[PDB]
Amino acid sequence: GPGGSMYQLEKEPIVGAETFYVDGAANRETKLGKAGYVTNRGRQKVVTLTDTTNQKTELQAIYLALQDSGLEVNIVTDSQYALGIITQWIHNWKKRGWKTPVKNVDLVNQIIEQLIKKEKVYLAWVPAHKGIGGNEQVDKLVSAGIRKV
Ligand SMILES: O=C(Sc1nnc(/C=C/c2ccccc2)o1)c1ccc([N+](=O)[O-])s1
Ligand SMILES: [Mn+2]
Ligand SMILES: [Mn+2]
Ligand SMILES: [Zn+2]
Ligand SMILES: [Zn+2]
Ligand SMILES: [Zn+2]
Repeated sequence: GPGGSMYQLEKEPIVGAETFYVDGAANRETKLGKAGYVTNRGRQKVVTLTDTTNQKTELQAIYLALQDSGLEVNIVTDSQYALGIITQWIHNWKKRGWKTPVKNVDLVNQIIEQLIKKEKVYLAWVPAHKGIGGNEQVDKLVSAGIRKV
């Protein structure tokens, strides 16, 4: 939010703003993964990761979307975990009686650091699904060589 402040996440998509369909995939046997995005302005990025989990790769993809976007961004994720953990970090901003998540604290903090630098962010969850659209596109990119699609 404007100034280095809480500001809640947006209730609906930011009209006009670029949309990042994010995704991560990891294989538990090897802890290898990929995180990345595709956008409706034709951008795309995929990064490979090691020592990672499916939850970490989903957060990493959101981090990449925030690093690579302007002041207003729509992010569509299929990780309800990623949505929930970020959302309550914001909803419970500061406040004693809030207590820190035990896992992925480092990388959620990095996401919070990015989020604070934005004007407006909309984060939405969709179920993973089949088709030709954005979530399916990025799903294929990060799943290649990580898990059977
Ligand atoms: O990454 C995954 S499996 C993975 N990794 N973290 C999670 C889930 C976190 C979570 C939290 C609450 C409810 C459900 C899930 O699930 C994808 C499967 C299909 C994908 N796809 O079409 O993109 S992504
Ligand atoms: Mn996913
Ligand atoms: Mn996927
Ligand atoms: Zn390693
Ligand atoms: Zn603006
Ligand atoms: Zn940092």
